Amino acid sequence: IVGGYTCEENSLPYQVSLNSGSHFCGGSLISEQWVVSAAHCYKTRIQVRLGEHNIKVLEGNEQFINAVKIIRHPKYNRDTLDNDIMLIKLSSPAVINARVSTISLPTAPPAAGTECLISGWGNTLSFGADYPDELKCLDAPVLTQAECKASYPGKITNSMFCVGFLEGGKDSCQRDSGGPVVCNGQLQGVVSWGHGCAWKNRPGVYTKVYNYVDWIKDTIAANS
Ligand SMILES: [Ca+2]
Repeated sequence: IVGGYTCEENSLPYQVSLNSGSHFCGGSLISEQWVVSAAHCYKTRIQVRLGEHNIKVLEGNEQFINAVKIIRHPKYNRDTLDNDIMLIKLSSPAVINARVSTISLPTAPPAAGTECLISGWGNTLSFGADYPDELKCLDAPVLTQAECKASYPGKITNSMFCVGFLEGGKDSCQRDSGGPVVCNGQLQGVVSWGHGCAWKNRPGVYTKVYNYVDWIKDTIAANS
């Protein structure tokens, strides 16, 4: 997250860290045993870390659980990042408490102008790299599809939407990938991609979770 602020400890119970030796992507807990993330965050072996704030220090509220099954969307396109969404089943159900809980699925697509909360342990700089130990937060509005397409001519598909500021300065970034975009208490998006980070006229592009509600429900029911 570039230009954001440090979130209050455990204030985003649904935020998870995907770890493969080190943190590499974010995710969202939507059920005791299921996490939503980005398909480009796929890896053969993944440990899901819940209840985290400072990813380098043991705080006492963490829950480390290995993934038993990783399901990328059938139509995921590695080249265009179309349908960039993935489901992760935990080997065991997470213990739900005050610092670890789930986020709801959207009941309608994101509306332009809506303020959302994006979070992660991703890069905090537009140039160079500075990965934070503590979870970062950013409040940003959903942009119109018009503005989104204008920023990325011929690269925006039906599964994508933009959130951020055209003036730049505030945006998600590398390793925030797979993380949540929550608006009005619902998971509206998944951090997917963008050109640079917080650059002018290059807002973040996110996967529209609403388009996959049925797929998520069916896939989970068939693998639980
Ligand atoms: Ca920790």
